[PDB]
Formats: sequence, C-alpha cells, structure tokens
Amino acid sequence: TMKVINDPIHGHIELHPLLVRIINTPQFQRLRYIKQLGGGYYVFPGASHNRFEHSLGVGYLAGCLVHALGEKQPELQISERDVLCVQIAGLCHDLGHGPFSHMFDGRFIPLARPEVKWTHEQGSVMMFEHLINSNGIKPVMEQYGLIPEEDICFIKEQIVGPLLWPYKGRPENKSFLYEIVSNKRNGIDVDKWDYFARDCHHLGIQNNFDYKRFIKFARVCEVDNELRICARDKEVGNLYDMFHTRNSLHRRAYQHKVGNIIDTMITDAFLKADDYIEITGAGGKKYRISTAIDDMEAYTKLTDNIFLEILYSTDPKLKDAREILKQIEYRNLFKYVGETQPTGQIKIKREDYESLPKEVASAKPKVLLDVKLKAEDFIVDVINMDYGMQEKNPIDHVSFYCKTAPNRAIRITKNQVSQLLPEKFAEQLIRVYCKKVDRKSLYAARQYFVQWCADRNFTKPQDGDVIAPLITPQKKEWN
Amino acid sequence: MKVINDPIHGHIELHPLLVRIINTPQFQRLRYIKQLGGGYYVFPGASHNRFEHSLGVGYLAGCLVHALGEKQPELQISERDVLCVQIAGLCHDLGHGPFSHMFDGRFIPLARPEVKWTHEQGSVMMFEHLINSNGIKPVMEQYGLIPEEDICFIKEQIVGPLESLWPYKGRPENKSFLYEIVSNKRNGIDVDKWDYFARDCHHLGIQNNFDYKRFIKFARVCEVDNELRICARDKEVGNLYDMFHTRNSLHRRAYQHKVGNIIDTMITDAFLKADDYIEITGAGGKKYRISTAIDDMEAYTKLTDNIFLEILYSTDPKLKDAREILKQIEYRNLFKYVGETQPTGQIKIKREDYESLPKEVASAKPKVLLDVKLKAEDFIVDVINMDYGMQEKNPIDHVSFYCKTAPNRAIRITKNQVSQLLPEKFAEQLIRVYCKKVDRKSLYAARQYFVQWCADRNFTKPQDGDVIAPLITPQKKEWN
Amino acid sequence: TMKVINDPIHGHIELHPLLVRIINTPQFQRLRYIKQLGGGYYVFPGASHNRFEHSLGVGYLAGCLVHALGEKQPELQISERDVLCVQIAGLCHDLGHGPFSHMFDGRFIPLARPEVKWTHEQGSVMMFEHLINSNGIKPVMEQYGLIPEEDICFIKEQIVGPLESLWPYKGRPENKSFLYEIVSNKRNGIDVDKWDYFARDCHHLGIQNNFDYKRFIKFARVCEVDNELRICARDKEVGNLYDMFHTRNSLHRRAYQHKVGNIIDTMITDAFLKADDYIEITGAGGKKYRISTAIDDMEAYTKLTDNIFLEILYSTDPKLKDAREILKQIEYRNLFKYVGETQPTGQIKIKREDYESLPKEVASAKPKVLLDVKLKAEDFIVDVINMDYGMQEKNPIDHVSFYCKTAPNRAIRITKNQVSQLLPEKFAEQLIRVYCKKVDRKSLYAARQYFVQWCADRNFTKPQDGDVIAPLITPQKKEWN
Amino acid sequence: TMKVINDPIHGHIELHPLLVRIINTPQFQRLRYIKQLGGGYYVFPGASHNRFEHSLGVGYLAGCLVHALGEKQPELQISERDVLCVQIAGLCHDLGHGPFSHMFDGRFIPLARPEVKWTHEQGSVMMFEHLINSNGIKPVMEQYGLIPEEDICFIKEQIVGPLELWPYKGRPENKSFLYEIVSNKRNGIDVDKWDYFARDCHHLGIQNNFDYKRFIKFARVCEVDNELRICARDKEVGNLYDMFHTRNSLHRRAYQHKVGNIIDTMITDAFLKADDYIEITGAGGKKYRISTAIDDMEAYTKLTDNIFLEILYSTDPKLKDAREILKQIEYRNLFKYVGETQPTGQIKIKREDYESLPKEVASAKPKVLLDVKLKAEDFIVDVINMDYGMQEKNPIDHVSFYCKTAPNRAIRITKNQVSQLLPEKFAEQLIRVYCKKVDRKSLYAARQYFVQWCADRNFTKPQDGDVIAPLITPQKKEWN
Ligand SMILES: Nc1nc2c(ncn2[C@H]2C[C@H](O)[C@@H](COP(=O)(O)NP(=O)(O)OP(=O)(O)O)O2)c(=O)[nH]1
Ligand SMILES: Nc1nc2c(ncn2[C@H]2C[C@H](O)[C@@H](COP(=O)(O)NP(=O)(O)OP(=O)(O)O)O2)c(=O)[nH]1
Ligand SMILES: Nc1nc2c(ncn2[C@H]2C[C@H](O)[C@@H](COP(=O)(O)NP(=O)(O)OP(=O)(O)O)O2)c(=O)[nH]1
Ligand SMILES: Nc1nc2c(ncn2[C@H]2C[C@H](O)[C@@H](COP(=O)(O)NP(=O)(O)OP(=O)(O)O)O2)c(=O)[nH]1
Ligand SMILES: [Fe+3]
Ligand SMILES: [Fe+3]
Ligand SMILES: [Fe+3]
Ligand SMILES: [Fe+3]
Repeated sequence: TMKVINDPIHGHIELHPLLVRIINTPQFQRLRYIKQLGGGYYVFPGASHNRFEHSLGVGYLAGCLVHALGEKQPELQISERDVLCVQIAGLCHDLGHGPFSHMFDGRFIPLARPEVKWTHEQGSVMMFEHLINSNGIKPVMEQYGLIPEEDICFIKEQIVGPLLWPYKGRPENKSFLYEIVSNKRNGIDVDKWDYFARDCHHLGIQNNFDYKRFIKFARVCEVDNELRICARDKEVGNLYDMFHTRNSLHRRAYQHKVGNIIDTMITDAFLKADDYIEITGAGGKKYRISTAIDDMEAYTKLTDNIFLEILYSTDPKLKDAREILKQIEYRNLFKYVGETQPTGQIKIKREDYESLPKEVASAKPKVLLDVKLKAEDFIVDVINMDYGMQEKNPIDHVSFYCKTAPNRAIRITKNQVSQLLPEKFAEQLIRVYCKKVDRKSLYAARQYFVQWCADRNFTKPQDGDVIAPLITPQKKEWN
Repeated sequence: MKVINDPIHGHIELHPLLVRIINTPQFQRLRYIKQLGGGYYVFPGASHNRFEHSLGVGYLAGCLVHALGEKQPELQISERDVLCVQIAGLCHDLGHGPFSHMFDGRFIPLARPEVKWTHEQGSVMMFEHLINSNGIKPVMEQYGLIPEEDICFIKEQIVGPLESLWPYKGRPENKSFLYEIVSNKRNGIDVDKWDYFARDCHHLGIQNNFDYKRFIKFARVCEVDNELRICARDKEVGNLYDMFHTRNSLHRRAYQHKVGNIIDTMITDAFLKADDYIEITGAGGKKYRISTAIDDMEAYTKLTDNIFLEILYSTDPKLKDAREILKQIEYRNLFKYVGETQPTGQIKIKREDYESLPKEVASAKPKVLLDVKLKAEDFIVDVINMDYGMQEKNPIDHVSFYCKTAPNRAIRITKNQVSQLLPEKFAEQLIRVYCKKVDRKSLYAARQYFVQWCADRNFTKPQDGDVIAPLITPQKKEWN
Repeated sequence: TMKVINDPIHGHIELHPLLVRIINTPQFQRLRYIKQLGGGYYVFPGASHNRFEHSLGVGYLAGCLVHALGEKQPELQISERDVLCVQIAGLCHDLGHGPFSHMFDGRFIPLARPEVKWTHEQGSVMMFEHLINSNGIKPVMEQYGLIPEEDICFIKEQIVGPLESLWPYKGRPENKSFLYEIVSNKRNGIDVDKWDYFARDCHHLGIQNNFDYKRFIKFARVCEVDNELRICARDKEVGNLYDMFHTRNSLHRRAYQHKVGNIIDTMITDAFLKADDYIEITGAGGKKYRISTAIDDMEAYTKLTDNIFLEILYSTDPKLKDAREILKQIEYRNLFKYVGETQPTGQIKIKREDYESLPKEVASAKPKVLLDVKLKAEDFIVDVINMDYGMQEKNPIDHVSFYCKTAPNRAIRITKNQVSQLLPEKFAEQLIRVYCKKVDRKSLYAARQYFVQWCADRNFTKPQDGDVIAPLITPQKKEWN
Repeated sequence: TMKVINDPIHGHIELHPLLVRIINTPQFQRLRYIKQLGGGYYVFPGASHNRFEHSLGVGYLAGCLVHALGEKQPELQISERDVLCVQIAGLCHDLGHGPFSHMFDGRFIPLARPEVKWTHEQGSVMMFEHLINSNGIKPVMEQYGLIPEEDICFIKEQIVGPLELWPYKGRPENKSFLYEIVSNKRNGIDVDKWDYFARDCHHLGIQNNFDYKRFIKFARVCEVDNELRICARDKEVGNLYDMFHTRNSLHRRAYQHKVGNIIDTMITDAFLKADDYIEITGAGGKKYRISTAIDDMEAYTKLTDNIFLEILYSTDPKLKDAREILKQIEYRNLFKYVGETQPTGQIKIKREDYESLPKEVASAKPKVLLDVKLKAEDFIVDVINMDYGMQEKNPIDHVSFYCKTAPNRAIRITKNQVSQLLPEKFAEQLIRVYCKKVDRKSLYAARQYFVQWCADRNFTKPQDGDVIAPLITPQKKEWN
C-alpha cells in the first residue's frame, strides 16, 4: 500500500514505496537541517521551514502535473515508469543544497573557491548517485519496473539539464517530461510553484499565483518537431504575473537588505572558520567546509549545524568566526547605507565586484567629514534581478494554444498582451553597507555613498536628499 | 458597543451612532446589491453584497484614523473626527445601483446620456435622505457631533468638494489628511480599495497580494506644501506600485472578465427595454422609472438587484422583450465573444466614438468567402480603460514619503529611483468584440470581420488570430 | 471539452457537459436566489452565500469520493456511468429548498400546512423530474452512456432514500450499495453534503472548520458488511469522526441555531403566513398557487425564491400590510426580545404536539414577585430545538464500519468505550428559547420573571443568567442551591 | 520609535525598545534553535517552527489582552508600566525549554535525574534572571519607567506562580487579573494557549477551531471573592468548553501522535546514553552534562536541538550507542507500535508504577504458547494523561462569567446549565505499547502479549484487537 504524509501546503500527499525508500536515507533526511531561506529566518521569524518539506512538495507537484497530462492526453503514452521517475527527480532536485541554501552556492563557494564553477544542482546529481549506491536503491527501482541504466540518467537530466536531441534518458517524443521539475526553456516549473506557496505561508506574505489552475489549462503540443508543454492563450496574463510574483518575493524577502547582510556575515564567518573545521569523508579523508562538495559522504554531514558548531565552540582557532556569529546574536550588524541602480545600459561585470568598496572610499565628497573611511570598511552587494533568463522575456519562450484549435501551438508577443507590462526584464541593485556602526562613521559613509552614486551616474538614492542634503544638488541630472 | 463578525476583518466594534445609521432602510438596502454585479454569473463565490463591504470600509477608516492618532497626538484628532471618518466609510457606497457598477457605468450612461451621474453623487444624496428620514441629527449631537459642519465633512469625504485655495468647508487645512482615508482624490490610496481587495479575493477564489495592515503601521502625517497629508515610508514604495498592480490584475481576471462584462451588457440591455414600463413609487407618490429613480431617494431606496427577478418573473406583455434577454442568461445563450484587441502607438479611442464601432466592424471587407453577411446591430464592441486610477498618470508620483532618519520631512520618489521593471505606461485600452448571433456559421463570419477590422485600423493581432482567421492574418505585413 | 469553474472552497472544478446542461436551466439557476443559511445572513453578515454554489460543491465532492474509491479498488467496477450519476445526484440534491432554505421546510410549511409531511429532499426529487422533462435532458443522458429508466431512479434514490427485510433500492444492486452512502448517507450521516457546507459555511460565517474531508477520502475503502458492500473508514479515523459530529453540533450552537438568527427566521415565517393568502404564483397551465401550495407544482415553485421577502417588503397592497410591517420591523431592528434559554432534566422529552401549548404555560406561571405589567400567552414565543448527532438519540459512530492496516478487507466495529471517556454521554438534547413580543423595559422585566418561574415550575435547568435577571425567583428552588 | 516584525500568525507586531533589547540576547535567540513540537517534526513535516516565534506571539497577545482590558475599563488603572511587564513575561515565558521542548522536561530529565522536581517554567525564571544580569537590562528597564525590584518579581511571578492571604509580592490584589494573562493558574485560559493553537495548526496542517480575538472582545474584569479577576461573557461558555476540546483534540492528533512519541522516547534514550560523555562549558569554565546544564544557565544557553546533530555527526566511540539510535531514526527503523488501551472503572495508573509495566506485558501468559519469547526490556509502555488542564476537574467550574444586563456582577455556570453533550469526565489515560524488536516474528508475539495483558488487567479492547490477536479476544467475556 501507499504512505500518506501531511504537508500544510499541499495536503495529504501519497508516497509510493520507492519514494519512501529514497526519503528514509541520511542523504535525503539531511535536508531537514537546511533552511529554505537561509539567513531570511533572521528577518522573517516565520521562515523556519527547511528543504526537506520543499523537496516533498516538488516531488508531489511533479506527480500532479505529469499524471494530469497523462489523463488529458493518452496519446502521449506516459507510463507509470515515467511518472515515478519524474516524482523521484522532483523529490531529489534540491538534494545538493549547502548550509543556508543559496548562501552556500551563491556567496560562500564563489569566495572560498573562485576556481570552481559549482551549483546546488550539480551537487544534487552527485548526492543522488551517492544516495542510490550507499542505500541499495537500484534493486528496489527494478522491483517497481524501472530500468536503472536509462532512468537514473533521466532523473539526473531532469535536475541539471544535459550531461540534435541532447538527452540520453528519454527520446524527443517525451521532451515534455524535462519541462516539469526544472524547465530550461522558460523557467515555468513545479520547483517555483511549491516555493511560492510554501515561502509565502511561512514568510507571512500572500501568494498571488494559482498553480492548480495552470495545470488545468496545460497541454502537450508539437513545436519544432518536439512535443512540449503549452499553456492556454488566456493564461498569458497569469504567466507574466507568475514572474512578477517571483520578482516581488525577491524584493520583499529573499533579497531583503538585512537578510543579505546576515548572509554575508555568516559567509564571512564560514570563510574564517574554513581552515580549522574538519569533516570526515570517504575512506576517512579530511575535508573542509569549502571542499566537502567534492566528496558526498562528507557533504552528507554538512548542514546548518555548522553555524551552531562555530557559535558554541571554545577552540581559539575559531575565535574570529565565533565573534562574527556572536555579533549577529547581539544584533550588531553592519549598517545599511543605501541602495542604487545603474543607468543607461551599464551592466556591472562580476569580475569588478571585488573593486567596488575601493571606489566608494575613493570618492571625494565636497563636505567636511569627521572621519575618513578606508575601503575595508565598506561592503558593496550587487544583485541581479531578472525574470529568470537574464535580459530575455521568458514569455517569448512559451508556447500557447486556443480553445478552437487545441493541438496547434502559437506564440504571443508582449504587445499582444498589455502596454502595462515591464519594459526591461533585468536590472541590477547595488546595496552599500558600512562595517563601522557609530553615529560619526555612518554620517561619513552616507556622504561617500551618495557621492559615489553621482560620480558613476547611478540613480539617486530614494532617501538621498535626507542622508546627504549637501551632495544631491551637485548633480544636474537629479533636479 | 455592538460587536459584529465579518469574515474578512474579524470582530468589528460598532459605535451606537453607527448602529443607528446601519439599522435604516437606506443602508439595509445594500444587503440586496451584489458587489461584483454580473461577476457572480462567472465566479460563483461572488455572492457578497455592498452591505458588508460598507461595514468593512467603515471599520478600516476607523483603524487608519485611530492609528494616526495614537502615533501622532500633535494632530489633535478628536473622537468627533474619528466618528465622522467612520460614518463616511460606512456610507461611502450608499448610492450604488442594481448590480453596482453596471448601473453607473453602463446603464445610466445609455439610458440618460444628458446626465453626468456617479455612485458617489448618489451616496451623498442617499446619506442626506437617511439622516432626515430617520432623525439621526439628534443622535449625532448626543455623541458630540455638530451636524452643520460634520454632515458637510462626511459628504466631502465621499464625493470630494461640493463646489487652488482650500476647497473644503467641512474641515480646515490642518486636518486635510482626514480626506485621504475613505476616498483619496490625490493618489487613490484609500481604505475602499483595501477592503474590496481582501473581500473580493476571499469570495472570488483569488489570493490578494496586498498587506493593508502593514501600510498602516508605516503611515504618518507630514507637512507637504503648507498642508498636512498622509505619507508612507520610503521602503513601502515598492508595495505601493504592487497595490495598483494587484488592482489592475483583479480587473483583468475578474471585474472585466469577458463573460462577466457580456452578462452586464445583457442585463443593462434588458433594463433599457424594461425602463418605460416599470414604475417605482417615490416621494409624495410621484412615479419614477428605473433610469429616473436616481433623482429621488425615496424611490431609489426600493431599487435593488430585485429588479432583475421582477422582470424575470413578470407576465406583463410589455416586458416580454426584457424578460427574453434575462431568460437567455438563465439558459446560458449569451452573446458570443469573438476576441480582444488593443490600439497601437498612442492612438486613444474617444468615448464619443464608442457608438460607431459596431458599424466599422461590419464595414470591414475581409478577403475570405463568407456563408453569412452580418449587419452592425449584430456586433457589440466594449471598450475598457485599464489604468492606475489617474488616467495616464503614475499615482506614485502623487504620494509623499518619509525616511527613518527624518520622519517629519516629506519627500518624493520617482519611478527611476525604484525599478526598471515597472510599467512604461499607466493606462491602456482593451477592445472586446462580441456577436449577438450565436450559431456556428455567424461566429465564423464575425471572427473574419473582427480580425480584418483589427488589420484595417492597425490594432494588435488578436492572441488567437492565426487560429480563428488563418486566411486573414498573413494579409498584414506588420504581423509577420 | 470540460468546463472549468472557480469555487473559492474547492478550487477549479471540472464540469462534465451533461452537468453543464443540467446546471444551465431555470430549475437549477433558481438556487442562485436562495440563501444557504436563510435568516443567518441577518446575524452573520458574511453569510451571503446561496444554494447554487453549495450544490456545485456537493456535486464536486461526490465525484471526488466515488472516483477515489474507483482508483483505489478496481474490483468494485465503478463505471463512468456510475460516476456521472453520483455527480448528478450531488449536484441536484438540494434542488427543492424553499425561500430561506431550512426556514421553509422546518418552520413555515409545518405551520402553514400541518396536514402534509414534506421535506426539502422530496422537493428535490420532484424538481429534478421537472428539470429533466422541461429541458430535454433524457436525450443528452443517453448520448453520454446513461440509461434514463434505471439511472433517474438511482439519482432520486441517492437524494431521498428508497422511493417506498430485502434490498430496498431499484436503481442499483446490492454490490453497489456504497454508492448510496456518498451524497446522503442514511446509515450514519457521513456524507459529502456535510463536508461541503462545513467548509463553505465556515468560510462565509467567519468561523474556522476543524474537519478534514480530504483526509477521510484518503482512508476510505469499501468492504463487505452483512452481505453488502459499504464504505469503511480506517480504525485511526474514529476520533476524527466523533469530531466531525462535534463540529456539526458546534456550528449549530454558534451559527445555525443562533438565538437572533432563529427569531429572525420565526419573524420571516410569521410574515409569510400573513402574506400567504394574498400572494399568487403562476404555475402549470396558468393555475394560481400560494406560497404554501407552490410545493405541489414545480413550475410554480421554480419562481418561489428569497425574492418573496422583498416582494412583500416593497408592496403597497393593503392586504399585505400585516406581513410588510413584520419585515419592516426587521429592517429597523425591532426584533422580538430574547428572554433566555433552558433545558429539560432527567429524561423528559418535550413532544412536538405540545409546542403550541408552551406560551400558555409561561404566562400561566405565578411568580412570587410584584409585577407592573401582566402578559398574555400571545406575547410569548417558545422555540424548541432538538440538537443531536444526526440520528436522534443514537451514536452514529456505532453505525460506522472500520478497517485495520493489518487486514484492510476485514470490516470491524469500534464502540465508544474503546475510544475515549471524554466523549459525550448522550447524543441528543433539547433547547428551549423563550422570547417576548413586547420590546419595552417594563414588559421585558416581567417576561424574565414569568420565564425563570416557569423553569422552576417544570424542573428545568437554571438559566445561565438566572440569578441576575430574576434574583427574587432563583432562591425559591431548592434544587438550584 | 517602535520596531515592527512580521509573524505569519499575528501579522505585523510592534516591539517596544525594551523588548527588542531583551530579544537581542543569546539567552532569547537560543529559542531559534529549539523546535516547538520536538519530535513531531518527524511526523508532521510542516512543524519546523521554533520557540522563538511562539515566544514573540505570546508576548504580542499578552499586550493585546492587557491593553484591551485597559481601554474597555479605565477604572482598573492599568499603567504603561503594567503593560510592558505583562509583555515581557509573555515574551520570556518559555525561555527555559530544553532541547526538543517538552521531551526534555517531560521525558528526559525525569529519567536522567529522578531526584529533582524541575519544569520548563522554573528554567524560564532562572534563564530570565541570567538574561537580565548578563546583558545590563536593569538600567534600560529604569529608563522606560520600570522598577526592577518590584517588576522583575512580577514578571517571574507571571511565569511560575508565587515565588513563596494574597500570595504575590509583585502586584497588589487590585491587579490580580494581570496574573491571569500569560499563565492562568486558576483555570488555564491564557494567551500561551491562544498562540500555540493558532501557530501549531498553521504549521501542522490542521485547522484551529478557537477564536481568541472574539474572547478578548467579551473579556472583562469583575470582583470575585474580594479579588479583581478576568471574566468571560455568559454566552461564551460554549466556546470555552470548545477551547479545551480543541486542546485535547490537538494532543490526540498531533502532540501525542503514536510515532511522534516513539521518536521522542528514542531521542530521549539516545540522550541518556550520550549523557555521561558530553561536556558543556558553563560559568567559570565548569563542566556540565546534558542532564546537569539545568543547574547553570550559562551552560544551558548552549544546550539546544543542536545536541541531536552533535551526537549524530560524532565519531567518539563513547557515543556509539547513542549515535546508533539516532541513525536508526534516519533510516526509519523505529520501535514498532503494538497498540493502545485504556483503564476501566476508575483505575488510575500511578506514576510510581510506570517503570514496572514492561515487566507486566512480558509476564502475560497468552494461551497460544509462543515460538519466540520476549523479555521485559523489549517492551516500551508509554502512559499518557489526557485532561482539560486541571487533572480530574472541569476548568469551566473555575471560570467567572458576566451578563449583558449586569456587567460588573460575576456569576458561575455549571455543566448542567450548558449541555448534556459535554464530557462526563475531564481526564483519562492512554497506554501505548511498543516493541523494540522490529521483525515479523517478534511483532506477532508482542501483539499476543499485549492483547493478553489488556485482558489480564481488565483494560479496554484494542480497536484492532480481533485482527491482531484473534485467538485471545474471545477469552474475555466482557469484550463480547
Ligand atoms: N490533518 C490531520 N493530519 C493527521 C492526523 N493524524 C495524523 N496526521 C498527519 C501526520 C502525518 O503527516 C500523516 C500521517 O499520520 P497518520 O495518519 O497517523 N499515519 P501513520 O503512519 O501514523 O499510521 P499508520 O501506519 O497507522 O497508517 O498525517 C489527523 O488527525 N489530522
Ligand atoms: N466566530 C464566532 N462568531 C460568532 C459566534 N457567535 C456569534 N457570532 C457572531 C454573529 C455576529 O456577527 C456577532 C455577534 O453575535 P453574538 O456575539 O452572539 N451577539 P448577540 O447580539 O446575539 O448577543 P448579545 O445581544 O447577547 O450581546 O458574532 C461564535 O461563537 N463565534
Ligand atoms: N483564480 C482565477 N480564476 C479565474 C481567472 N480567470 C477566470 N477565473 C475563473 C472564473 C470562472 O469560474 C473560471 C473560468 O474562467 P475563464 O478561465 O476565463 N473561462 P471561460 O469559460 O470564460 O473561458 P473559455 O470558454 O474561453 O475557456 O475561472 C484567473 O485568472 N484566476
Ligand atoms: N509583508 C511584508 N513583510 C515585509 C516586507 N519587508 C519586510 N517585511 C517583514 C520582515 C520583518 O519581519 C518586518 C520588518 O522588515 P522591514 O519592514 O524591511 N524593516 P527593517 O528594520 O529592515 O527596516 P528599517 O530598520 O529601515 O525600519 O517586515 C514586505 O514588503 N512585506
Ligand atoms: Fe527547489
Ligand atoms: Fe466602496
Ligand atoms: Fe445540501
Ligand atoms: Fe508557551
């Protein structure tokens, strides 16, 4: 029989025995100890939720969508084998997230090991392999009609994309299965649908996107010699609103100015603790926090725990790291100075991020300062907000259908929908903080910042006339 | 105090004066007017009526004014001011007609083109009638109000000024912020909106993305141009753009739903046909029609959604034309939706031209063999202005903000200071075409006329255009 | 294709073309103009919701449960024909409700026409027949694989029970008895009508619902019980099932039997009785029917809705002046005043026959207190209310079959003692509410004295507020100290 | 100014600067790392929520109730000092919970240190003292008008009851009602309950049937036996019985879930085995064990749910026994549930006898002479007392009520005055038996021992009893 489990977002989920068997392993249960929104918990006290339950929900929704397409269109010949594989992918899709989720792959690893190009997804594939092998799942897969050679490839391919038709796991006549868990074409996937619903529930924000409705009007059609998922013509509006909702959650919560500074402070403490923390891996080899990603037996033991390990330690080697985390407890965080954006079409390249604190201190504001501030006193956090496809409109990469001809796929441009939609689909936000907390240094920091904005032809800080009233009239373009 | 349980706002407390206003025919009337008119016939959850919206707006008006008072005693907001703001909120939609916006938005403009009449003007008149016919003036005095000054203040909250120095007679400039609570003429950020977002969502089955409670926590009165106004905190600017997005989104999904609108036009049509033969007893026994009941409030008190069922259940042969339209709604033989389109460039369609557009669609000569020719009376063309509440203007350019560092110093925040992902324009037009002939052959023809008419006037390609009229869409160079 | 419709309780419901065809008729759309909770709207301003949308939801849930049983147990051979019939029943199950729902079949018709035994359900069967015939549905049923002879009986049987020991149903055999337990469960009362209105009424009332129907469906299963295939719940759900009936009783206490909701219902009923004689409703062949007699002809009853309230209120006919004055008194909020509530003791049931006589008894009490005003029996209203777990004095859980994880085809019983000592001792009781038609301060004082005395006289329970409202009368009774 | 914080249950809470200052300390932030429902997370995957946010909410609701009583009844002379103190108590009320909340004070400490009588509350008082002293809060309290001598006593008294006629030193008899807000010793109706109902439901995926906001609207202080207490309105008596029903229902479904409890016993077991070899640095560097950290608050500050993962991730061979239990939880090789039963008549099982019950189950001689024999160490018998918070008493008999007609006159309402459908008793016991041997053969045996043991002690028939032990159930005359 089936196992039932009660998620507060999705209700009573049914779990196939194979899924239960995958779930009840150290590699998966690990996700109970990794928070979804990392440092966001330290701003939204509701956001205690962990990857474990996100992972169940993505598994659940993956099943819903593939099973729905099957009932509506038997011609597709979606097998119970295909359904199980899609569920397993959904279930295991975030297996490779590190401590504090996106803080790890987004802030820490890029600083700790700049040579590597590593992502949460690559980790998931590796950790999935480790889960299968270390728990004897392959026999159980066979028992329930799967073919490990073909299907383990298919599952991995659903997660990271491909390791003519680039996939070895399934033929072109089932390409639509690759658009369920992680949609490379346009980004409309069930990972999104779950975390919108889930993050909102815990954050204390209401979610404006109806995934259930999208499933009712979803359908597979032929597009360029390939069978893809298509939405109904009328849903085009709701799809633009899906990406709006996403961007809106990033603005309010995920990229919250203090959430991000807590993430940078935790990252900083990890960098300082890196050298002196050992994690036992395969064959007893010792791995560091930054190197545990190379061996999955070590990475299985690397969770949010590492924060409290550092905090509670008495090792004097970890004193520098422990002091940063103690400063978070007491709430002596680095102070937020302000936010700004580039103008024209000036993109700030990732290569230049290291240099920006130097530039802020280098500004010469025509105002008498109490204190001079060095470049090490500033932090400059650059954030790319987009609709998931850098500068592109993802709706231009969605296929639609009409009531009158439901097998005939079509495109819908932006002009066909509304003039009130966004003009661009990507931008950059630049947040500046100051490590010196006191009244005198904060005043100075504000002057350096608002000047630096004028110097580089950036947008006027929203509060700019208040924080630096002597600097804002200097720029002709701001009047 | 009386407590009452609204499913949106919880247990509301009602002041005795409010209870006394509520328990009158003029107010209880609102129990029999649906919030979303014809929308009930598309969203079966939307059974909710104006009565309960009216209570909630009254409630939120109290919340906001009471909150400003606690946070800023310097404003000297009196318990008299609070009561007046509550009364305005409570009575703000008193003048809605049968099926709410269908009445002031479709019916009255067709039935009586000479008049410029709104739900709000009706509210002021109906408020006056409520006060006089129920002896409220003594009760207002009993609770510290001054009817001369305050009844003006209440009416002014609802419709704006009753006639660039200070236009209000009800309160001085040092209390201008009170006029921004119930119906905000400056920018549109008011508690009417906050209630109906929450309420309509609850009943529609859509989730609401706007947190009014949060906005209240970061609201504050500051001096702006020699006048005390409500200001939001700098950080809320994003949430305010999202407020108007939420609004526009509710209009797109629900309020301007293609079938909701066609049901509204069909009910309006049946009212126009029934107008002449329905009498409503007014003041001194005078007889008023549906279209003329707005002139006398004793008559208008008896004009509700009932009028639909009165027509439907009637046996008078004079009402047969009207009754047949309403019977066609029951059976679901609605006028068929052909498609939607928009103008291009910045070519605005003037209101004067709306009458002429069915003629233009029939006048199109599509290069396709048609089974049926269709006359202009067979088409309906519904033009809809979607905006952020201030025609072509960005309402956030008319909001004052404040910073944590200087909370009495008001500032402005432009669009460029916030995000490049915000809208370029703040108004547009949608043109929906329907066909009165329902059959398979006429609908095909209608689609050809429509998609041609779109090409003829350099409008946008209908989303489904390549499917419904595949022989017409390649004709236009601009659509390839 | 399917039609999709967005209910705020259940989400996006799919409607089969046959159902759409049934929905889009005057007989069904009528339900848009009948409120679910009748006079409750005048106490809970959220409760604007109408039968129409309840009806859609019951149709939806009926589909969910039958479709779920089918997937989990193919051996049952549940056909797409069976599924459609169960949906149609669910959809049409409340078709026969009158103006203000339960006020009509529960208060008005019993007073207006005491000779008749009539219910909302009997009306539904009749109105279903009328819907089918007047809209040519029978051809459409055949088109989608139904057999009108057999299936229209099956649908009617789902609604009212048997149209009349052996197997009592003609619509389906004993090997599909479980289908009769979905829409209206005669065995124990666990049905999808309940599940929808809990969720729906709560949503609109502003009360939260403590019952998870989705969960019950996941652990539902058909087993053999006494040579008959019935729905069974899992052993562990027994607690949640007792809580289902608790939730029901709790909704009745808070909302449905609210003291003022009920007085508004009696006042509207009263106004209908006074308007009855002078309101004509055109029926079949032009014949004239009254409000009380429209139940006899469905073409008339199709036009009888909540409208009738506003028809009376807005009228100028002097024949309707008595009725119109009652409804105007509701607008102004001059309602009959609530005096208090009480219960019988021991095991003294008050028979329905005696309800007429109780106002006489209250006025007949001789309270040992100086009164300014004497009150006659016509001044009092006494409303008697039977609260139960749906099966008069019986525990409905004693009529539920259960199954275990270890043996899922073997049905069992679970007694009350096996579950908890904190469950109810009895499963039915009576509440007696007394109101006074005279509103003034002096008459209300008097009414309270008559009432609290009458309670002592008949060995009823002490009113909760009794020591306050009648402090000179409560020490008189030895049993209350 | 005020700090705003967004809790998903209560909305945007305002935090007074003094509260912020208390919140931002190691002793308080500690609560971020303790789960509300301990091992329940391993059954309800929604239940990730921690004490931190419960603590904020209780602080919030404490403010709501005291501030509401103040507005409705100025005669009480509730000061802004009183309000702050009530908030601080609410905020700090669960400061002393251990790893996995109630598992610690309810299972672990009673086994690890049977000599001691220790509770989460006693810990809170001690941890509150430590918080104040180690963070220099006393100056800040004074700055905002508090008097540390009197008020720190008042706060502690709100949490644990009297620290030693009128038993309280923190406030006089004319403010006794303040002691009924955070932790109500009289009847149990407090805001701790109100928060966790709402919160646990939100995260569990169960809906909550209790309206705390409504209760506040109809709450009021009256004189009762020469003392000013909180009273509810007469009509709320039903909703109050339903409050305790809701509580009992949450215990049945979630908190005392058969597997949640077995995971709690397994974690407790692993803690007992790890106790001796885990050192936690305390005050002056002294070494404390898990069981002894309760004696020194500097040590206890570092004792959180972490300790689970510390054991799990360790390589010390001294911790191998403990680490193996926790690894068995990961793999889901939990001790197997055999069944549940209750006593009959009025046979209470005394706490003294709990140790002996596994012996009794193995000692049963079922007449199906068994192919594997099981020893007493193979069985776990978990006894659970379900009540309405006051052992065998009806807590509604300890609530004072008032009537609309005389709102200062307090009264009592008995059970008979309300309903015959209420509970007969207000306490009972549940006995769950599990078996440590997991295999098919031992589980069969365990079931026979159990169902016999039930017959032997005249307990209730297990629900599944006829299925699991069909040879044993006809033996007992009383079960047919
Ligand atoms: N909504 C709700 N969820 C519940 C309830 N009880 C448990 N859950 C949640 C907790 C879990 O998330 C899920 C399963 O709990 P079980 O139904 O008790 N199933 P298990 O494996 O214990 O027993 P078996 O092997 O006997 O089937 O439902 C309840 O009454 N209500
Ligand atoms: N959530 C909830 N709302 C309720 C409940 N009971 C009533 N309401 C709703 C219905 C209404 O919206 C509101 C008032 O109903 P009452 O508090 O019962 N007040 P009334 O005027 O009858 O009592 P009096 O004159 O004796 O003061 O509460 C309940 O138990 N729960
Ligand atoms: N949640 C939600 N409900 C919606 C939305 N739009 C409509 N509804 C609700 C209202 C209705 O209950 C239902 C159907 O609305 P349509 O999807 O517009 N379908 P119709 O028959 O008009 O179009 P066709 O024949 O072209 O498919 O969904 C929306 O964006 N969101
Ligand atoms: N619903 C909602 N909650 C939000 C939002 N933004 C933050 N929160 C939540 C997160 C927090 O729980 C709370 C406050 O976050 P901030 O209002 O951003 N205040 P902070 O102290 O950063 O700014 P300052 O010191 O300048 O006043 O609201 C939002 O847009 N919406
Ligand atoms: Fe994910
Ligand atoms: Fe309004
Ligand atoms: Fe029903
Ligand atoms: Fe607590």
